[PDB]
Amino acid sequence: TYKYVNLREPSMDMKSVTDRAAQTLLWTELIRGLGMTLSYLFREPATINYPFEKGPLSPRFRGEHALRRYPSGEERCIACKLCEAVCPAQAITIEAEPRADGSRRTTRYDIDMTKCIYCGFCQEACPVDAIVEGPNFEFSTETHEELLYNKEKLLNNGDKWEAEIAANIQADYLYR
Amino acid sequence: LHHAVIPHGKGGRSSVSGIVATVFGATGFLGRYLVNHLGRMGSQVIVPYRCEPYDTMHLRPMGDLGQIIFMDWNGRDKDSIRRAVEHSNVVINLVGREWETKNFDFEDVFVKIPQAIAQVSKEAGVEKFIHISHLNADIKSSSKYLRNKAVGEKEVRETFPEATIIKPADIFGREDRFLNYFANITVKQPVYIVDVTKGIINAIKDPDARGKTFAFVGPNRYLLFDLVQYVFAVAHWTTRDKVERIHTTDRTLPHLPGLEDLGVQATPLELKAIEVLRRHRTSEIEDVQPA
Amino acid sequence: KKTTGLVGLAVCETPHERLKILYTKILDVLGHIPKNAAYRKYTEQITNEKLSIVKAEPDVKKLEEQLQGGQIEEVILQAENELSLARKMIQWKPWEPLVEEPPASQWKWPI
Amino acid sequence: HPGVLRLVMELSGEMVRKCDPHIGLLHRGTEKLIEYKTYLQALPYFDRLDYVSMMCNEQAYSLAVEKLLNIQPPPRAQWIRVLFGEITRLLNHIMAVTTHALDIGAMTPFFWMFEEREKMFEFYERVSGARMHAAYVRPGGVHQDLPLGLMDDIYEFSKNFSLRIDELEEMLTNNRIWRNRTVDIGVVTAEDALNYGFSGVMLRGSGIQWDLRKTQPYDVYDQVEFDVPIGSRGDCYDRYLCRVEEMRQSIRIISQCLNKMPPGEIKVDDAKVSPPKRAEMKTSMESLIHHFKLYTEGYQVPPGATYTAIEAPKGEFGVYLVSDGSSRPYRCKIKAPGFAHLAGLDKMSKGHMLADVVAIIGTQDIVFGEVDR
Amino acid sequence: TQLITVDEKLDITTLTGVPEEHIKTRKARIFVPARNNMQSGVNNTKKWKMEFDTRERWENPLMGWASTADPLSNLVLTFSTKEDAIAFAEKNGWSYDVEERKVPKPKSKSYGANFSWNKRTRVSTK
Amino acid sequence: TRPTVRPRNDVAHKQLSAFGEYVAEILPKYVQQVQVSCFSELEICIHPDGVIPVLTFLRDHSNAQFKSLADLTAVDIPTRQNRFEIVYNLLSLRFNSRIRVKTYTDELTPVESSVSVYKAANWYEREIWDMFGVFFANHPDLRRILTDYGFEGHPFRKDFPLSGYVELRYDDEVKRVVAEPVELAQEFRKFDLNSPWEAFPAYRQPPE
Amino acid sequence: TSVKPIFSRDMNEAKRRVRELYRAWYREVPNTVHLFQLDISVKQGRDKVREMFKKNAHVTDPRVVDLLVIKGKMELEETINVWKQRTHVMRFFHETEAPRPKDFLSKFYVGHDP
Amino acid sequence: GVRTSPTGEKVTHTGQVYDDEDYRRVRFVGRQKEVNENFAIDLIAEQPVSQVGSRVISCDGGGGALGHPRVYINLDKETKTGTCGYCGLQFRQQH
Amino acid sequence: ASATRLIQGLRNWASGRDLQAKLQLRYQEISKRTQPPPKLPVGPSHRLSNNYYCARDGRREAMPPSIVMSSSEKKAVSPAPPIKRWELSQDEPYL
Amino acid sequence: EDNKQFFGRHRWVIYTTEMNGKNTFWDVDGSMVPPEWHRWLHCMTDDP
Ligand SMILES: NC(=O)C1=CN([C@@H]2O[C@H](COP(=O)(O)OP(=O)(O)OC[C@H]3O[C@@H](n4cnc5c(N)ncnc54)[C@H](OP(=O)(O)O)[C@@H]3O)[C@@H](O)[C@H]2O)C=CC1
Ligand code: SF4
Ligand code: SF4
Ligand SMILES: [Zn+2]
Repeated sequence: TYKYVNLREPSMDMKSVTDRAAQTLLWTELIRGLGMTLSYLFREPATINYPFEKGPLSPRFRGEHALRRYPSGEERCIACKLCEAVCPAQAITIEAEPRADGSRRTTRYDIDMTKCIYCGFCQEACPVDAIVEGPNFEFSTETHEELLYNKEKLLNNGDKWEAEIAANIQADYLYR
Repeated sequence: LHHAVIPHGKGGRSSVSGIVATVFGATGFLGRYLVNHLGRMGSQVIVPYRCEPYDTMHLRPMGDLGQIIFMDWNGRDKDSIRRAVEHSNVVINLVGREWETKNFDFEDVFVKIPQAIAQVSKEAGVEKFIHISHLNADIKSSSKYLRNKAVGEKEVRETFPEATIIKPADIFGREDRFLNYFANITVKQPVYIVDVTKGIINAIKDPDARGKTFAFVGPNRYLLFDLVQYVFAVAHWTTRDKVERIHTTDRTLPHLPGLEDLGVQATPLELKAIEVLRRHRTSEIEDVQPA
Repeated sequence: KKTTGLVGLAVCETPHERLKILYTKILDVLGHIPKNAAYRKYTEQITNEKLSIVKAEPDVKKLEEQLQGGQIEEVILQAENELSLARKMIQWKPWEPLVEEPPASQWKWPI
Repeated sequence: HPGVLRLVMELSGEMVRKCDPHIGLLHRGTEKLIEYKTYLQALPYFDRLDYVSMMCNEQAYSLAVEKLLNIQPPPRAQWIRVLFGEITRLLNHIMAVTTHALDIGAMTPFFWMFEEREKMFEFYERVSGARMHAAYVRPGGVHQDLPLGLMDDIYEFSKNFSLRIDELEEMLTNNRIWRNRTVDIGVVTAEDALNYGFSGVMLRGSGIQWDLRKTQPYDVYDQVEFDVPIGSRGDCYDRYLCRVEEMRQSIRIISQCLNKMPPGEIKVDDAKVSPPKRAEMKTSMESLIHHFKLYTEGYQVPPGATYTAIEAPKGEFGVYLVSDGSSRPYRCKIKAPGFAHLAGLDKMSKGHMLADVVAIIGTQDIVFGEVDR
Repeated sequence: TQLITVDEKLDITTLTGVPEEHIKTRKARIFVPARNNMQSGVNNTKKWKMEFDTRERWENPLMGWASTADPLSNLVLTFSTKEDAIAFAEKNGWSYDVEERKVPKPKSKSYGANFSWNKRTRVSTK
Repeated sequence: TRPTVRPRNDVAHKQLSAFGEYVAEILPKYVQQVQVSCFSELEICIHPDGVIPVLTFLRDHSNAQFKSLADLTAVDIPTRQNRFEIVYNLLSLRFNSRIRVKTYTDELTPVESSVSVYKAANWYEREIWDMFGVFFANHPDLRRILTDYGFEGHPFRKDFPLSGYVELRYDDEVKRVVAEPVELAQEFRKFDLNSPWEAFPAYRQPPE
Repeated sequence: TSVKPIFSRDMNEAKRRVRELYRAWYREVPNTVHLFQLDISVKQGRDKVREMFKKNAHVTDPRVVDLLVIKGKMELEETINVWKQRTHVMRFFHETEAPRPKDFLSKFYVGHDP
Repeated sequence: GVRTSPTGEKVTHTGQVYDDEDYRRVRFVGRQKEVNENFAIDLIAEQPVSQVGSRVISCDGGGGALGHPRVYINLDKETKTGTCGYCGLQFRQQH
Repeated sequence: ASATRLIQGLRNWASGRDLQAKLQLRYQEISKRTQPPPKLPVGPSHRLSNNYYCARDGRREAMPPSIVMSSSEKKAVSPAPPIKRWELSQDEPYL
Repeated sequence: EDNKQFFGRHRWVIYTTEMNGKNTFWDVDGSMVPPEWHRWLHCMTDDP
């Protein structure tokens, strides 16, 4: 089925040609466009004041790159390197010593916020849900030094909130 | 010694060279091009600026990711200097203005500043303290600038005596003082900026050339008036204290070596003047060569 | 008919004799080529069956709905293109046997 | 700035002789980077070669891999994929119209329809969470299904947007001066439209009837009903109007897709292609092993070459896959309608002046992301 | 059709445009990759791969990354024979090292022969 | 074998089989292979001589129109004496069927200005020439598209690494943009994910 | 076996085409180096041009020399137009040291450079 | 909860702290070495050792399909008692 | 709402599509969040007692492509029968 | 939180001054907010 456009000519009836000539010589449909944009003048504007009203989001937004931990416990990461194995921009750098008490751990867990493309493949891939995208998007960094995160930056970033990520993981242990 | 002072691989742009240079001032001309040669070497420039963040912003991406570091300092205190040279390999002293101000003049900068920073550098354990001086700065008359730099040479020889006193000639480059002074309107040997700063970086990375003072020579050494002829042939703040400084003394000092003894090849005035002398509108190369 | 849909293709008023002279020239220029290839058999079969579909049909709409590859003058265009290949395929020797084989270790895929 | 391109025109004045569109300015090495990466880890490269078709490129890549891998995806996956395909088609046509307007002058309809585009970005936010690059279409059906409280919101949007697009045709569309600006220019002979490799909206405008959705239904497009508009002359006025009535047909397809939606299943039930769900992962063993080595090793793909294409709103967006029997794609290559349209720039603008040349660049949806490959 | 050429060596090395340091300084190595002997699976055999020699890797002094001045230190080329390996390696103009495809020993060991009467082939445990 | 499996439809397999046999009969001269894949698109493997007669035949002939041209890439593999593959792709507007005409070549043998028979092939030919170096003979105008001008090396080859050899920055000595040998900050940790045990036993090549 | 030749028949027309191409680069240098206003003498530019011709002198095939004729022809066309800017024309040189002499000992001090 | 270096500043959970012959102290001029103020090794012995009167027991991480996947651990020794590799918390059997 | 009657008549007059009804400033149409927790269906798997993977052996169906070549007749068929010419769509045709 | 205007103008913070030795009567920041109100304010939930 094809419903095509413009197979029609302006018919040569005298009223048709004088109405089209009145459109020409009297600018009528132009003034109709003026009336359209004035109808949008008198509307109420659809803006939001930013620094007092932040914009809406989802529970499934992808944010901040924090490390979590157990409920009053140890670091939920294990250094199992999956997040580097699926990180497409390869911004994850992991080096893993085992600690003193026999359990396996890290030395160095680094993200390049310059390099990260914010997919959450590490979110879909961390087998214990340690590294989780956060809610917020406010870095605005003055330096190119600060945008290379280390393990203590990520753990302090996880210290800056849990109850947010608690509500998000409670909203997303069902779909993902 | 401890690691990471060893260099690695090639040089420049995350090719780690083995020197850590604490450079004073350098928001002006010659310190900026020296920072550029150190970033081309791929080193760690510790620079204190005492200014607005905008000028050090315009020199900021010269070095690599985090190899530069910026910090405050001043010409009056000492704790900021010691906080600057906490962990330094080498340090070069380049500070000095051609005009007097309200709070700071030619005196007590060349008389105060190298004493204190040389003192705390000798305390905090640096090597290769390189202090600049003007060429032929003596106790000769009509030049407060030259006599203050001569007293500065005497003081740098005094405290931390194993210091590299250098004396480059009247430099010309991309942002020259006196050439641009000619743009808005007795032999003399000027020497181009990259010869000087290549000599500086070669003398800072080629040890056994340390403690012995070095002098730079312009490879023309002709009259001022023929140079005015050439610069207006190619080009179609005015205090006369400067004009006494540029008329007073122009001679050689054979008491010490120069360019080709250091490992650095000179470049004459003509080619570099073809480089920098733009602004014809919106070649007559004379070079009469007086001795 | 009135002002067909495609832009550069102006309308036609003589379908019949145009297609007849085009297909007779098809059969002649194919008559230059010997039957040493099966190409002559295939092209002769399709062209004569198409022309013999056209002959015993006088109509216009039935001539379009019966003769495939519509609508009307695109068939004429395509036939002119086939006569262009007929002229170009006197030359170039498509019927000749093969040019030399590859080194033959090639076309299995998984390298 | 008048995308970003080098234009080297040569002219008799207020007029023309001939030009050279130099592009390569936005070259990124995408094919080489895919030659070193795996399938899943390089799906975002297809998501952001073109950036407007944030789901149609996903659908084309996923059908390339599913066509190579012998997997028929489940029905609810197909319907969600078709729904997001029509939505992204709507967003792509509305960008083409509005950046044509902002190129021509014409300030205010850009901002009306970018309010609309902010709402549809908000629907992508609720679905994946990403603002724009919702990658989200894993090969083997769509992962992470749409949450509760969405479809009636799409229904509300559908009503209000049909009103807003009627109002947009009120604003533009038989205006005296926009017709006066662009009717005379850009005629394309349909025979030359076939031979110059023009595809998509160009074949809509010049004559000949063609649409991949009507010809080769690669998905559940056969079970929904619409009618594609055709242009009557080569005049880009017709091309513009064809884009508008394709938008209105996109609204019809979304209406029927909300009408006949089955509550079947998210993904395929083939754990050797897609990762398992998180509950069976954290409980049982084979799900964990498939999870772990599926993300690391990457699922093997049988060797062979394939080619596919969809009607992206530019045109026949094609991908050619070459796979050594491995976990990497060996070489992929992209048929870009933007590149093919950019080739015929001299033949669109051989006898017209430079402001209309910029109007001819604007009347075809170039982005110069996809035009680079 | 029986045109110009005579069989000479090939000179693509002037056509690739890489500088002379990487023309002549490095040396290739052509081998079948050994079976990853913590596993025993022989699918990763049967391809003649080309690699290059290595150079230094220093610490990134800011993050502790492996940074290097080595563009070609991420190469491997998978082949199916040795003649074409040598032909391509000299066709691009560099020296090279060829190794052996060391096949496993052909054995014939069996259960009853492990369970003999007098012989010392006696597993003593199963 | 029925649910969640993309079904074949062997009627189209038979129709394209008969068409391929038709093509092999009517052009006996330049045909080495006419293969049909199970997902039913035609592939025809071609000696690099009669490519222009093949295209002038398969643009026309009223039994198979194929006006529609698509991708061309000479997908580079080593291990063969002829490294490169010109992969023409064609679709008929009238017939809804996709054929691929793959002819072979090595690093010096050209094709002979195929732009004169498909007008879309102009920037495609110039693209393949710039990215690979596969010279195309008697073409009207060859230039460089999709590279830098000062760049050279034909980067889509396998010998060209993932990074390059030149790298730009801005130096303040001569106050311009200059190039350097490339100096990474991270390794690009290359992974060997070639795990054994033969996930596809249908394609087992024979040994010596 | 045999090869379809590209342009020439033996090494002689290859030498003739490259000769003519060098004539074209000779008449290309001074007008363009005035037009872009670089900082290099015409002697230095021409001598590094003929140095670049000295770089590939030992090539023994007609095909490769024809392909270099194509290379130099394309580069000469896009420099005789005003496309390739000051950056690329200066990028033909080396104003980034790289001073490294071929002394064994000077390469031995800062090492791992065989 | 940090120790103190021979330089005097804060060491981390890993003993990585610098020396006087370094210079990343001089890149720490005026900006904080952001140390973790809550070490994980110190937060293991603080937990109550659960003493389950079964033999071989499960471990999840406190919540179905959250935390780590299940692991079933043995409790046969009486001097080197139980420890999950994931949960990192001890177990005994006490009748 | 929050507008007087005169400008309400202006917004109805200056564009006759009744702005008061459908105005894209939604007030309480916005859905309540915190949905009750869902379950998820599984289609043609997890049904026990039969579900052999070799039955739905999807991947291993990759046959190699069948080849015809290296090196009276009711024939000369097209690759497909001719595609049917389309229809004037009854939902407002033209014309 | 209003229940009268449209969506996105439901909810708003109003910041105060001098909260970390800052004198922030002027120049208010993003993320001066505690995280539970950051959950509330983006309408990730309809509940305070
Ligand atoms: N003929 C000549 O004058 C020649 C001079 N030189 C030397 O080059 C060096 C650099 O000078 P140049 O590049 O020409 O330009 P500048 O005069 O701008 O460099 C001097 C630097 O020291 C800073 N400075 C000056 N006075 C003070 C002060 N009282 N307190 C703190 N900082 C101060 C300057 O300003 P700020 O802090 O605002 O950045 C600037 O950064 C000088 O030491 C000069 O002796 C070398 C060759 C020739
Ligand atoms: S995937 Fe998770 S547990 Fe594994 S290394 Fe990454 S953050 Fe750690
Ligand atoms: S979000 Fe993507 S790019 Fe970022 S760390 Fe995770 S996988 Fe890597
Ligand atoms: Zn546990």
